[PDB]
Amino acid sequence: VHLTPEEKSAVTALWGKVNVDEVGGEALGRLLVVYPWTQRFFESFGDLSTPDAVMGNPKVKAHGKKVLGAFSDGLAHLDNLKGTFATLSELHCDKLHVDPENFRLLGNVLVCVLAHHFGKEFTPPVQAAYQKVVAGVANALAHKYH
Amino acid sequence: VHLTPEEKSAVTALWGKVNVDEVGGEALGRLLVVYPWTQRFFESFGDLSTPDAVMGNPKVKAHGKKVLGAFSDGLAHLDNLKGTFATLSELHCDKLHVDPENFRLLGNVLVCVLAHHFGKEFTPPVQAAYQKVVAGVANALAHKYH
Amino acid sequence: VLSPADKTNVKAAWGKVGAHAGEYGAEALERMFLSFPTTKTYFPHFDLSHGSAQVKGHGKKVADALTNAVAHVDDMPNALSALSDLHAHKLRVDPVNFKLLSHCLLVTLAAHLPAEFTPAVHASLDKFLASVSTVLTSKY
Amino acid sequence: VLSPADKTNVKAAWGKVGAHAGEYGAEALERMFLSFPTTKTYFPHFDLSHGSAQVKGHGKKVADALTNAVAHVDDMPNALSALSDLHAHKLRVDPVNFKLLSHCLLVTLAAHLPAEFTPAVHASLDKFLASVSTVLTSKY
Ligand code: HEM
Ligand code: HEM
Ligand code: HEM
Ligand code: HEM
Repeated sequence: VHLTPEEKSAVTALWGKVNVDEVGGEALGRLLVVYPWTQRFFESFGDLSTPDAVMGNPKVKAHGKKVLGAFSDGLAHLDNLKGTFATLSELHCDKLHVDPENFRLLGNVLVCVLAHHFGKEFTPPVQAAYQKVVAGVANALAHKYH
Repeated sequence: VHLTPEEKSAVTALWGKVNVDEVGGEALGRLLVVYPWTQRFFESFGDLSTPDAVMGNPKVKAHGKKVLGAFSDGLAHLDNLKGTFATLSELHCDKLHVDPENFRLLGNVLVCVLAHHFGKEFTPPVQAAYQKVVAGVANALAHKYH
Repeated sequence: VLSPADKTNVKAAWGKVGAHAGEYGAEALERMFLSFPTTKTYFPHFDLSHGSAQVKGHGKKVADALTNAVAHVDDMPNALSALSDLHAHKLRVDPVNFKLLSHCLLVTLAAHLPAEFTPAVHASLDKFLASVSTVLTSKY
Repeated sequence: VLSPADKTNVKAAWGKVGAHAGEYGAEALERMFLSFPTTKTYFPHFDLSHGSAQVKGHGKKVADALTNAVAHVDDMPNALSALSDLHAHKLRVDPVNFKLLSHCLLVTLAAHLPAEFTPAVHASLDKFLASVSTVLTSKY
């Protein structure tokens, strides 16, 4: 997908401020809490009975770290998200059979986490840039369904 | 998208029996009737106040003919739906701003029309083949959003 | 909000389906598994091949739930409460999947009732299935 | 089905937003138009640039509808009936678009209420906005 230079700017600048050890876990947790059917794929994670259990669950934080890893990679290759996500697409589509609508949901959750963490700095134009990004990632991740 | 030879077979064989002057209009009408917000894009068509008005509307039938035309074209180029639909994608996305979810809906409506018209011949495996097809068309038509 | 005309349309289609309902339920399931293979993940202990006695038996259950919704169309939330709990709490069924099954149910009706599947009845059925789906996803 | 805890969460967020509600409503609209440009088609007679007095005025209307839903959360279908008719019959608003606006509303709250946007309240708000959206798309 194609971001303008002003959008690439808006995106990369904010992303440099992201705590890569935290935000992934924060987004994965909210996904599990806000869209509970997603918990279906994470039963091995243990206690997920309450929001506090989810967010303080050490497996959630550790696995979230990997998830953000991929988003970071995608940010690194905006003009080739398809190649970047080929392997993850095989995993999520052919192996796990996750419905691709949840790729969109996780992207939107991440956006809410960024908004929360950056507040006023997460302006409407900055969000718009990020929306192109998470949409591009969901589409690439869903390639094996297409 | 990739159909097996058995699926290509299932698809092309049925499609040869389709009345190309009728089915397009039948599917467009149902789209307008079942998902009335789509009428938003077709106000120039005139009377759409009732299902009977929609289905007997001569503009609906004529424009449906063109719509099926494209599906036929897509059936002709399964392994390159993206190139086939480039122009239509510019039109539907950049010009008209139709939400791509309605591309999926029209495909599903077409599937219901085929089922109706072919009955028992429209078997579960045949439908599955057609589902890959209409999904491939919706994805190609939505390329300009991606 | 189903209209009085929607109610009669759905009732009429239901009536015409008659005692095939269970068999049509099984067929809708099969069409779903084949067309949308992701849905199969929810039935890992089912054999889903053609002719499966499990899919047959389950299709009747599904059909039975739908007829119960038809027969209590003015209070679906109450009629389907136990089933909505099951689908959300215990099974954790992804909301997208209700659209997939609803489509397969329409296809099945369409492939069996040529006289009844008019554009109007098609609309009424889709609304009916969307309302059932709304109830069954109301409990997450 | 909103839980008692959801109700208090939403009420609490609402309370904290306070008299900014109208201004946050305008902001949610802007975020929507910029992030999801297809939605702009519905406001062809609006100037949608930053600072537009029209978007400001409309945001208050939107906020006002939401607070009315909050204040009558146990009977949203009745409270929002006139608005549901408008959105379905007259405007013909595509159901997908309610998800887009609901997301922008969450983002806006999140960008303004750091203490309140916990995972739990986030969940409660999303459910609240989905229920409002269900009502506003119930009249096609
Ligand atoms: C933008 C969307 C997504 C991204 C970028 C993403 C990224 C990742 C990454 C990086 C991994 C680790 C891969 C590895 O261990 O080598 C993973 C694993 C996993 N993901 Fe996701 N994911 C996404 C969406 C989802 C969603 C929505 C679900 C479920 C609702 C899901 C379910 C899983 C599961 C169950 C695993 C563990 C697989 C295993 O280790 O066997 N993913 N994902
Ligand atoms: C698989 C999905 C679709 C296909 C294959 C398709 C195909 C077509 C074709 C072949 C045309 C005529 C192009 C021409 O005149 O050169 C057309 C025009 C049009 N379509 Fe579609 N269409 C699809 C989905 C939709 C949907 C869902 C909507 C609205 C809800 C829509 C709205 C329109 C409108 C308003 C026009 C007239 C444009 C104009 O002449 O200015 N399309 N489409
Ligand atoms: C029109 C919507 C639906 C209806 C009316 C329906 C109906 C039913 C009924 C009557 C049962 C048995 C209930 C019982 O034994 O107490 C059931 C169970 C079940 N349903 Fe559904 N269902 C619907 C949608 C779905 C969807 C979309 C999925 C997944 C894609 C699904 C997956 C399941 C599963 C996994 C079971 C349990 C099967 C077992 O382990 O025996 N259902 N459903
Ligand atoms: C949370 C969901 C929504 C709420 C609470 C809401 C609220 C409102 C309210 C209060 C009005 C003014 C009503 C009146 O004057 O009687 C309005 C009008 C309108 N809404 Fe919405 N709305 C929602 C979703 C949407 C969406 C998703 C769209 C389109 C993408 C939309 C498009 C419009 C349009 C085009 C008008 C008329 C504006 C005008 O011509 O003045 N609304 N809405």
